[PDB]
Formats: sequence, structure tokens, C-alpha cells
Amino acid sequence: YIMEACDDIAYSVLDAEDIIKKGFASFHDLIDFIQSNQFCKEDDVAKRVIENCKKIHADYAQQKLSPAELNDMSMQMFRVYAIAELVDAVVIAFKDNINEFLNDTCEIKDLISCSSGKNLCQALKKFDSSRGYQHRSVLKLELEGSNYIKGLMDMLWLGIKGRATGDTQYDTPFGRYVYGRISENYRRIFEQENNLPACYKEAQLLADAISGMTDSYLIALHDELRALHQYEC
Amino acid sequence: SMHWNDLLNSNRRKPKNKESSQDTSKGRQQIERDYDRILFAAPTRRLADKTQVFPLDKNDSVRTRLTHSHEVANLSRGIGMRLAFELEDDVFKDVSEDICLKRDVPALLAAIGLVHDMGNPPFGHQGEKAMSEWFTKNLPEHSDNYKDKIYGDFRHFDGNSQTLRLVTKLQILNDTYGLNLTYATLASMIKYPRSSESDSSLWKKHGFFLSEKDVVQDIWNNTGLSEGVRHPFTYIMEACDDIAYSVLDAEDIIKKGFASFHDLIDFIQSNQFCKEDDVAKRVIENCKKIHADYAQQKLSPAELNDMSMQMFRVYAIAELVDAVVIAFKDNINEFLNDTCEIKDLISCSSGKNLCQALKKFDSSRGYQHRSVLKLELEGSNYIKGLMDMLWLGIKGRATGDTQYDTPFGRYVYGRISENYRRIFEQENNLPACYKEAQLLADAISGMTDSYLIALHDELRALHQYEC
Amino acid sequence: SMHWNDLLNSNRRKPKNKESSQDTSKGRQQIERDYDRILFAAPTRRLADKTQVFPLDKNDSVRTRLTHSHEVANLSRGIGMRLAFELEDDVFKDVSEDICLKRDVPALLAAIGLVHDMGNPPFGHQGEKAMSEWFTKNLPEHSDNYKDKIYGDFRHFDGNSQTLRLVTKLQILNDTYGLNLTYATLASMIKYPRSSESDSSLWKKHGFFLSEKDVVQDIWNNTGLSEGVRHPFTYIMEACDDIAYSVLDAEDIIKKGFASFHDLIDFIQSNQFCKEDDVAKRVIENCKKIHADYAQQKLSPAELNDMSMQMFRVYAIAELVDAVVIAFKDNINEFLNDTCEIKDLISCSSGKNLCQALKKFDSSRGYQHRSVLKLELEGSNYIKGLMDMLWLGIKGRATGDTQYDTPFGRYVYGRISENYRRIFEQENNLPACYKEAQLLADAISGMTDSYLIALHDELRALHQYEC
Ligand SMILES: [Mg+2]
Ligand SMILES: [Mg+2]
Ligand SMILES: [Mg+2]
Repeated sequence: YIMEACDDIAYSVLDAEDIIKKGFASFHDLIDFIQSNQFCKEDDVAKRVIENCKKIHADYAQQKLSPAELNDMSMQMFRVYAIAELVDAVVIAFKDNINEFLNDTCEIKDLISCSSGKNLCQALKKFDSSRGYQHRSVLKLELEGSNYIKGLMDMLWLGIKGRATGDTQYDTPFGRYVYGRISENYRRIFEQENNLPACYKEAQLLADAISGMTDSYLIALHDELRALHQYEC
Repeated sequence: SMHWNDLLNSNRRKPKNKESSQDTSKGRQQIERDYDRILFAAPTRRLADKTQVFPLDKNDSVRTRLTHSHEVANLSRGIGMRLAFELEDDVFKDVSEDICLKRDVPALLAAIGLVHDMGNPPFGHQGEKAMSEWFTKNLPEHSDNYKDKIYGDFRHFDGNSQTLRLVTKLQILNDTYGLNLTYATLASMIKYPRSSESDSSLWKKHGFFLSEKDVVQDIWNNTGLSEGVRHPFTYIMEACDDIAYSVLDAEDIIKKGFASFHDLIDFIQSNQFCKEDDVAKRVIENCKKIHADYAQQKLSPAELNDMSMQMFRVYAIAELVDAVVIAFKDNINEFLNDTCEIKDLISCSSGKNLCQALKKFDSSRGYQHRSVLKLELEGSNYIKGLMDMLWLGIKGRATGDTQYDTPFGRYVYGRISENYRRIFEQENNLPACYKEAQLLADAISGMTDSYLIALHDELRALHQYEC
Repeated sequence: SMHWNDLLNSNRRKPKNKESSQDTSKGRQQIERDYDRILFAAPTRRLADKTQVFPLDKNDSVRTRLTHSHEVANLSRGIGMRLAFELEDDVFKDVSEDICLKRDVPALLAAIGLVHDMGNPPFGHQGEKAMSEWFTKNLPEHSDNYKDKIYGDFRHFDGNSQTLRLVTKLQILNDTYGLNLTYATLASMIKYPRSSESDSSLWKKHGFFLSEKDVVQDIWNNTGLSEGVRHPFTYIMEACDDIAYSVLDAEDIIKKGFASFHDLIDFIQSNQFCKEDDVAKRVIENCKKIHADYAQQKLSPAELNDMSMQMFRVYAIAELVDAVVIAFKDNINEFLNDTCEIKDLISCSSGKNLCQALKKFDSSRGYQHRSVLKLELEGSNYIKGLMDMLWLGIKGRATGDTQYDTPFGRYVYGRISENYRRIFEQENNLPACYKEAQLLADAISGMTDSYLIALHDELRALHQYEC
């Protein structure tokens, strides 16, 4: 529960900070979104964060700063205040509900919802979704990554399917090379004799191969095998 | 039969609420505010990126949609000032003193001239054809889904209906009011007062879509017009548009080098109907008289051709505008009748032969040039490819079928402008297939040439996996 | 002291000849004919290819020179209609009945608004700087050839003087009359009524070149103005230009994503002079009132920002126009005095603080953006390279020295427009170095950004052998 609460706090705060840094929004936009949010109008944590942010922003505009620098350090202060408040709320909620967490019949979905920073975290998640996750560039790169992943998965399945069931459509040179390109440990685990169904083993091999790759590695492998798949297509 | 009081109605469709501090009207008339709204609208600025006939990338001072619209607006404003300052007694009779003609008529004519080509599809007139062809292939008439005549709105897509939709309903705010223009302006925007559902011989094309039908009815109820009856100022706007077409397209043809001033002079002189036309004779004589003195000075052939065609433009525009004004003044009673059957104002004027000859010259020399045809084919290919690519993500969104749930389909749907999708997702009485086709038409019509090409290339790059 | 009869002179510099069949005036006033001449001029169409502040290649609906000129013309026309239809008694007194104010004043203001940025060099204001810098390096002040103050016309090159030259002398026909505008229009074009030879503290920049000095004198003799005295309508034109700058540049900044509506609201609220300004307070209150209702509906953040800034533009333009009109009406007697010392109309109005804050916001957010600075540097490099490359073929053509006789120099000279070279080769009293520098300035100023880049690349390719 503590790990999930920390992950959610990091998501909600640092993604908003990255959104402001990338120029998809501004500090004043986030302040207005928090102030006008339905559940954050009366939240004590949100009120304190907004007041502290404005108090620091007045003194911050006193000095001679560029708009980018002002936005950056204003969002740094917002990050500090929000992280402090959310961490304190999460710790208090965990301390208060420690008996329920230690029970064998615990039904709490998440620690944040039981804390006082629930509204602020929800508003930050909504802001991140509306401004950052649904941005045009983000959607375009998501589509590109989906295309890359699906192409690589089809190209690997051309050489993986049938390796355990018994059928031998993988014996093409491209299939053998594709199988050889997979990491050795994954194939060693796949070739082991266990009680898993053959189709399950093949699909698990593909999942392990795909999940272990980075973006650059996945793109490079996809391009290389696309170049090498020209004859069989 | 019709009264100028109803034809010049300054009321707006949106009901009145607003404190005095929010009053932005100032000393401006309502129709002047409509003109200002049209000028400051984003599509007006986007019109600069749309080609009229010839490519705009070359620095040959060709006229785009924005320049043509401004020229038409200027001509309409000049005609309006002539009507309101000199021919007021002959034209405007029994007009209430609450209407300031000197401030409304020129502003109204300029506003309707500026907005006449604001909702047209990109890539020029060919674009419309392409759209129609695409719909004719993708909304089959024999199919039960697209059997009704309403889908003709898309099989015979027209820029005027899309312009009315864009100025009345197609805005960011879905208030069904758009720019909230006055009733007189909206009535003058309707070029053909009929829909595809109705069958008429006076008007070939339809002037509004089914979705705007009720709105059009409201306009009629607030203007005194009816189905098949055209607002009197629409004739003036169409005459100005035709004059601008015939003259400035010829000027652009001469500038681009597809012909010369002497070629145009010979074509006009040898034309069957312009051999005895007084207007054509006067234009030719004035052109030759200026050209003799013009060749007296030391000028390059390009410079001589350019300024000779400038003089030709001046003389032709003056003669055609005078003829159009005279024809409108003479036939004012017929225009105000509820049973007016005049097709266009130019045909009733003395500049009919000159305008027809100029249109024939433009068609033979400019519109059928090899480069123009090649770019028209390229634009048609771009439009059809983009339409197929968007239909991959649009079809089934309203009917119920779920073939659009592919990642490419979702991204394609998300690439469409938010206001178009907001209108499409609204719950109305339109058929689902009609709503989907209207969404596609709105998406395609609102794009410029550069934007359309960029989107087509980007989505073609992103469509590689699913192909 | 000055009379509106002389300030609104409808006569033209070109002496009258012409049969009745050649009369193209029709029912148009002379100033209306001037507006039509300006609109149909080739530089007016070429203005669409020149960037105002931001690049025009992107389809972000940014405003170019043509759009900005049309907006300024519309604002000036609105102010003129307000003056001629409502404030006629307060402003126009002792005006002869032969002058139709309702048809001349709006037309005059629109014409001077449309032509105010017609002769400006490409690549925006930075272009001018680049030109000046180039001249400051290539026309040294210490040198005896370029020691006179007249060459300051090129060391402190201004777009207003080039615009006056282009509308008065720089045409295809070298008749020293150009478009042959009326005396009132020409008088209103002169923004700064002084030259570089004269030293004045009221006006920083010079308003006309040496070559046009006599022409300017003639204008004064036919208008009743004098050196250091500015036409009253020039104040209105400058106020409209400043309002359009301050408001529409901020709108373009918000549209381009360099800032947001809330950022502008906070900047206006926290501004030192806008904390207590009534106009700024009213604008902020109206913006927030509309923004609350606007956020009630379901809108994307981009759409909300866009229409919120549209509302801000509407309110700010209304308030600033009203303030400018009130200031002009109140100080009409001082403007008509021969010893007027008012620097600008906005400073005397109540919208001074709002306009200053908007200008500061535009400078801090838009004009000093990284992309804007990079494109300004690129344009400066292009302009300086083209100027050096042209000077290789221009220098010595009039003084007598023959270093230009290289094939590259001859081709470079031939690439210049024919009318510029025709004017340069004319035998006048201007010094040879002044004529050469004026030829270069006319060649550079008349080019668009795309044309300048294309010519620079082509001549760079053709200059490889001689380098
Ligand atoms: Mg995580
Ligand atoms: Mg047209
Ligand atoms: Mg300007």
C-alpha cells in the first residue's frame, strides 16, 4: 500500500512538473485548474498548497526572472509543497489504519483514498491526463510504439509458433534467425520441460522477449528484421 | 412584394441575455459588427493558405481565396455605396427611418462578399468534385443505408452549404448560433434557396444541408423570403463574384505567362458575341489607346504586358460594375417580387457578352493548362486518400458497428478537430450515417492545402502497419 | 489653425490630360478610388508572403503583413465612420459642403491603414535593422563619399520612407506620380514629417528620403502642413496600428503556445500600471466573467484558451478603440494647430496603460522567444548576403568605376527589377553613391521572404566561381 501510494504521488506530481517543463501548460494553468476543481475547492491540503505557491510566487516575481525560469521554479515549489503534503497525509493514513492493514480481511483499495490528499492527487491525475497524456505528440508516439511492438510481435511469432506444439512452420531461415535473435535465457526457460501447456510456453516466450527490450533496442530490432524479412514477404 | 425592412433585419438568432460594461458594440452598426466578426474569424485567416486556381507557392502575385474574397468584398461595398448614396430613391423605397442605409447596405454587401468563399473545400473547385466523387463511391445510392435523397447533400457537395453551416453551427461553442450574424446577412449568404430534397429547375445546386434546414426556415421567417426566393443582395454578390472571376483570373493567366495581352485582345475581338458588343468595343478601344502611349515609353515586354493588362482590368471592372448596377436598378421591382425567376444579374446587364468571353478565355487558357490539370489531379488524389483514411476511423462510430476500434482508427478520430467531433457526438434527429458523413465533410472542408497534404503524409506514414 | 478643406484635398499630383469613354471613376469618390488603387496594387498582394512577427509556413492562423494591414484598415474605417456619422459636429467644423465626409473620412482612414506597411522590408522589423547594419558597414561615415547626412537615409533605413517612395515614385512607369493618390492620402501617409538632414526631438525617425523631398514639399503646399507638423489622421492610423500590434500579437503568442490566457491575465493583473487602470480592470473582469461560463461547457484546454483569448481580443479592442476616439475628439483643437507636439494618440487616452502592458507582454513572451530570435538571425544573414551579392554588381555603376563588369555582376544587375534600374539610370541631381544605395534599398525592400531566400540561394550557387 505504501509503495502504491508513493508511485501514485510520484505520477501525479512529477508528470505535472514534466508537462509544465515541456511547455504543454503553465504554472498559472495548473493553479487555476486546482482552484476551479470541484473537489479541490474545499480541500484543506489543496488550499494550503495553493496559498503557499502564491506566497512564494509573489516574492519570486519580485526578482528579475525570465518567464520560463519563473514557471520552472514556481513548479519546483509546487512540487515540494505537494509532495510534502501528500507524503504526510499518506503516513498519517497508514498509521491510523494500521490495524485494518494487518487484518486478513483487509478491503482497502489504496492508501491515498483513505488520506486527506485524495482530492489533490485525483485533481493532479486529471490534469495530467487532460494536458499531457492526451497531447497530440504523445498520442502520435504512442501509435508509433504500438505499430513497432505489433510488427515485432508478428515477426517473432513467425519464428516462435509451433516450436513447442509440434507443427513445423518455423523451419524457414527467417524463422530460425528470429528465434536465434531472442535472448538465450528466455529460450533456455522455454525449452525446459515443465507442466505448462505448449501454447502457453510459446506465448510466455514471446512476452518475455518483448517485455525485456528498451525502446531503442525494439526499434532497431524491428527495422533490422523488417529489412531481413523482405524476401519471405 | 417584399419589404426592405424585413430584408435588412438587424436582429440576431441568439436570444439576448449582460451588463453595460460588457457592451462591445460601441458606435458600430449591427451589420458592421457582422463584417468585423467575419474578418476576424479564424477561417478568414486560413483562406490565405487555400489556392484559388493557380498555386500560391510561386511569388507571381497570384490571387488566393483571401485576396479574391477581399476583392469581391470591395466591389460589393462599392456597389452598395452607389446604391445607398446615389440610387437610394430608385432602389430603396418605403424604408423605415430606423435603418441607416448608408451604413448598412455597403457593410452588408462587403460582409457577404468576404464570406462567400469561406467554407469552400481546399484545392479549389476540383476539391469539391473530388469530395463528391469519394462520397459517390462510399455512399452508394443503391444501398439501403444511403438510399435517401438527403445523402445527396454529400454526393453533390457544395461549398455554399458548408459555408452556411460553418457560419451558423460549425464553431467551437455548440450553441447552434456560430458567429451570430444578423438575419439580413444570413439571408444574403444563401445563394441557392433550396435543398437536395426539393427538386427545382431555377436553381441547379442546393444551398443548405439538412442539418441547417430548420435554421434556414427561421431565417426565412425573420426575413420574409421563402423556398426558391433569393435575397436581392445575393444577386449583387454573385455578379461581383463572377466579375472578379472573369477579370482577375485572366489577369493571373497573363501574369503567369500562359498568354499575353495581345492574345486576349485578339480573343475578345474575334469572339462571336463580342464583335458587336458596345462594352467590349469600348474596352478594346481604351486598351489600344493606352497601349499606344504605353509603347511610346521604354518598357520591357513583361512590364508592357503587365501594365496593359492592369489597364484592361481597370476598364473591364469599371464597365462591368456600371452595367451590373444599371441592371439591378432597372430590375429592382422584379427582384423584390416573391416570384423572381432571374438566374443572374450579369445576364440582364450589357456586360454579359464580355463576361462570357472572359470566362471562355479563362477556361481555354488557364483552367485547362497542363500544370493546372496536374495539380488538380494531385489534389484529388490527396483528398481521396485522406477521406479514405479518415473514414477508416469514422464509419460505425454512430451506427453501432465497431470496426473503428483499431489504434489507427482511434488516432485518426482524435486528429479531427474537437468542435467537429463535439457536434457529431451530440444527440439530434439526424440519421447516424448522415452524421458520420457530415463529420467527414466538415473535417475535410476545414483544412487548407498545406495542412491537408501534411496530415495525409503523416497518416500515410502511420498507416503502414495496418496496410 | 489648419482647415479641413486643405487637409481633405481630393486633388492629385498628376496634371489632368482623355475622353468621357475613358472615365473609370463612376460613382466613386476620389479617396475611394485611392483605396481601390492601394488594394489592387501588386505590393498589396505580395504582402501576404511577408511575415509580421511569426513564421507563416505553419498553419497556426498567424497574421502576416496583409492580414495585419487589413485589420488596421478595418479599425481605421470604424473610427472614421464614428467620426463622420456621430462626432461630425465636435470634430469637423467649417467644412465645405463639397466634401462628403461620410464617404471620404472612412475611406481615407482605411486607405492609409492598408498602405501603412506596404513598403516595409521583408523578414519583419529585424529586416530593417539588418539593412541599416549592412549600410552602416558599407557606407562608412568617415569616408568622404558617404560623409553627408543624406546617406543616413540608408544608415537609419525606415519602412515609412520606402513606402512613400513606392506609392509616389517607385512604379513601373517613371512618371514621378506612381499610384497618383490624392493629396490628403499622401499627407496622411507621412508618419514622421522630417528628413534625416533635419534634426528634431519630437520625431526620432525620418519619414521620407531625399529623392522624394520635393514631392513632400508639394504635398505640404497642397495640404497646408509643414515640416514637423503631422496630419491629424496619421495619429489615428498610428493608434490603430499600435492597438493591432499589442492585441493581435498577444493573440498570436497564445495561439502559438508560447503562453496561455491565464498567463496573460496574471501579467495584466500584476502589472505596475495596470493594477489601478479602469480599462484594464474592466477587461479583466469581463474576461473572467466570460471564462467562468466558458468553463461550464465541455471544452478542450486548447479550445478554452483560444476562445478566452478571442473574448479578450474583443474586449481589449473595443476599449482601446473607444479610448482612442475619445482622446482624438477631446484634443481635436490641438491636433489642428500648427504647433502640435503630441507624440501619439494612445498616450493621451485612457488605454495607455493597457496598451503598454500588452506591448511589454508581447516583447517578453513573443519577440524574445528562441525560435523568433533564430529566424531573425537567419533573415539577417540572408539579407546581408544578398545585399553584398547585389552590391558586387551595383557599386560603380554611377560613379564611373568599372569593377561591376564581371559576368556575375552583369547578371546580378539584370536580376534586379526593370523599373528600379530605369529609375536608377535616370539623370537627376542625386549623388551617384546615393543613387546606387537607393537602387540597392529599392531592390531589397521590394522582395518577399520566399523570393529573397530563393534569389539568395540561386546567386550563391552562381557565385561559386568568382569566390
Ligand atoms: Mg511507477
Ligand atoms: Mg468567388
Ligand atoms: Mg503595422
